[PDB]
Amino acid sequence: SLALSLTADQMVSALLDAEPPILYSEYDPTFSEASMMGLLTNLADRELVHMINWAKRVPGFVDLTLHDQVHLLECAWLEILMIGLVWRSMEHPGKLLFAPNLLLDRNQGKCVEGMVEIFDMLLATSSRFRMMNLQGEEFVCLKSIILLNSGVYTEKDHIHRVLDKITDTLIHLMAKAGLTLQQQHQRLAQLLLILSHIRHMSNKGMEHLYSMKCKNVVPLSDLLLEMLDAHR
Amino acid sequence: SLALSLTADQMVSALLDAEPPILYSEYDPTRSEASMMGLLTNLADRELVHMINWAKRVPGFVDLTLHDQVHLLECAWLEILMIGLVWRSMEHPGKLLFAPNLLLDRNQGKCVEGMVEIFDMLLATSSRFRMMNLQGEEFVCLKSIILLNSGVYTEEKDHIHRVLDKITDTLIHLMAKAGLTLQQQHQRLAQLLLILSHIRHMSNKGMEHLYSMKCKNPLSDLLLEMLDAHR
Amino acid sequence: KILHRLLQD
Amino acid sequence: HKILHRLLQD
Ligand SMILES: Oc1ccc(/C(=N\c2ccccc2Cl)c2ccc(O)cc2O)cc1
Ligand SMILES: Oc1ccc(/C(=N\c2ccccc2Cl)c2ccc(O)cc2O)cc1
Repeated sequence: SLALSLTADQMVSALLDAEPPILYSEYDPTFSEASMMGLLTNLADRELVHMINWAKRVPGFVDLTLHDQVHLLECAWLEILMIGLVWRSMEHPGKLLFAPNLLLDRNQGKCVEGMVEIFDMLLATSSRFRMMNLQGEEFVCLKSIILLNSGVYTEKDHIHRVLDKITDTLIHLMAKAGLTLQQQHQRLAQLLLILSHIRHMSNKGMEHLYSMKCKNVVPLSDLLLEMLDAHR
Repeated sequence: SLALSLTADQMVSALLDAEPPILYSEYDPTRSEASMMGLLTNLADRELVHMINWAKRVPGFVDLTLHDQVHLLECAWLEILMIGLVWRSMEHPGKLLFAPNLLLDRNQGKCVEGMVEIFDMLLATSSRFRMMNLQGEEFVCLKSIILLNSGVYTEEKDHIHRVLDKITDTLIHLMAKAGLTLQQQHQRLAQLLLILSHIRHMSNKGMEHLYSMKCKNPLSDLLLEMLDAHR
Repeated sequence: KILHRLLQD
Repeated sequence: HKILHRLLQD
C-alpha cells in the first residue's frame, strides 16, 4: 500500500490535486420550496460523480475491496458534501455558497420545512472554520478523514493505519506553520471535534431527505436514491 | 474561574471523583420487546439524575448559564449514556453491560425492531475501546468532552473552548505519562476523538428509534423532555 | 422543566 | 447490484 509510504508533503500534494471541481447550479435566477430543493438535489447528484472519482484518488482508498469502498461512500457522502459547503462558504459570513451562482442565507432556508435548523448549523460550522482560520491543506485532510472514518465501524487495520498517517500529516502542517507543541494537539483536537458536528448535520440531513422522498416534494435521482436507501 | 487553573492531575482527580454510580436494572429473569425496552428506559431515567449531578462536577460546566447547561445536556444525554455503556461493556466481548444484572448480546436486540443495528454499533465501539486498551482516565475525559462539545454550536462560548483545550492537554499529559512517543500521543488523541463521531452517530440513530416507539407506546416525564429537545 | 429543576437541586 | 458499483469501476 503506497499510501503508507507517502511523506506528509507527498500526502498533502496528492490530496490537493485530487480536489473535485466547484460545480455551478442551473441558471435563470428567481425561491419556492420546490425550486430550491430541486436545484440542491440536482447540484448534489452531479457532485457525487466527482466525489466518487475523488475518493479513488484518496491514498489507501483503492486498497479496499469494492464492497468496502461502496460502504464508506454510502455513509460519508452527505458529510463530504457538507464539509465542502461550509469550506467554500467560509469567507461569506451569514451565507452558504452551494455554488458560485447559488449563495443562500438563513432567510432562504425558511421556505422549506425544517431546513432552517440545518442551515444554522452549517453557517455555525463555517463560522467556526473562519474563526480557526482553517487552511486548505487541513480541509482536504479532514474531508479524507471523514471518508475513511465514518463507515469503518459498520482489512480494518489498513484504514486505521491510513487514518494515523493523515494525523501525522495534520501535525506536520501545523508544526510547519510554527505552532507550538501544545498548540498542535489543541488545534488537532478542535478540528476533529468538528467532525462530530458534521456527522450530526449529515444525520439530520438524511432525515429531511428521507422525508421529502416520502412526500415527492422534489424527485430524487436514481443514484441519490441508492445513497439514501443505504441509510434506511 | 477555577477550571482553567486546575493542573492535569487535578483535572483527572476531579473527573474520577465525579463519576456516577453503576446502577442496577430491574431484570428479574422472566423470558419480550416490551419488557426489554421498559427495563432500559427505566434504567436510563434513573441514570439521568446521576448524570445531571455529575455534569455539575465537570470543571467549567457550572460557569455556564442555566439555559446553556440545559441545552448541553439535552444534546448530549444519550451520547453520555452510550459511552458509559460501551465502557463498562469493554471487557465483556460480544455483550452489552447495561447493568451488572443486565448483560445482553446481539441476539436479544433482535426482538425489537431496528435495535440490532444500534447494538452492533455499540458492540463495535466497545471492541474498539478494548483494542485501544482505553484507560479510565481517558474515558472520563472523553465523556466530559462530549458534554461540552455536542451542543456548543447551537463572551461565553469561548469559555467552553478554553475548557475543551484544557481537557485536551490533560489527555496528552496522560499519554505522555504512559510513555507514549509524541507521534503516538497525537495519533491516539486522534483515534479517541474520532470515536466521538461514531458515538454521535449512534446517539442520533437512538433518538430516531426512541421518537419512533414514543408515538407507538411509556417514556418517563424527564426522558420525554429530553426527547422533545430534538425532533 | 424537570431538567432546570434538577440542575438547581 | 447498484449504480455506485459501476461508477467505482468505470
Ligand atoms: O437532494 C439533496 C441532497 C443534498 C443536499 C445538500 N444538503 C442538504 C441535504 C439535506 C437537507 C439539507 C441540506 Cl442543506 C447539499 C447539496 C450539495 C452540496 O454541495 C452541499 C450540500 O449540503 C440538498 C439536496
Ligand atoms: O428509553 C431508552 C433510553 C436509552 C436507552 C439506551 N440506549 C438506546 C437508546 C435508543 C435506542 C437503542 C438503545 Cl440501546 C441506554 C440506556 C442506558 C444506558 O446506560 C445506555 C444506553 O445506551 C434505551 C431506552
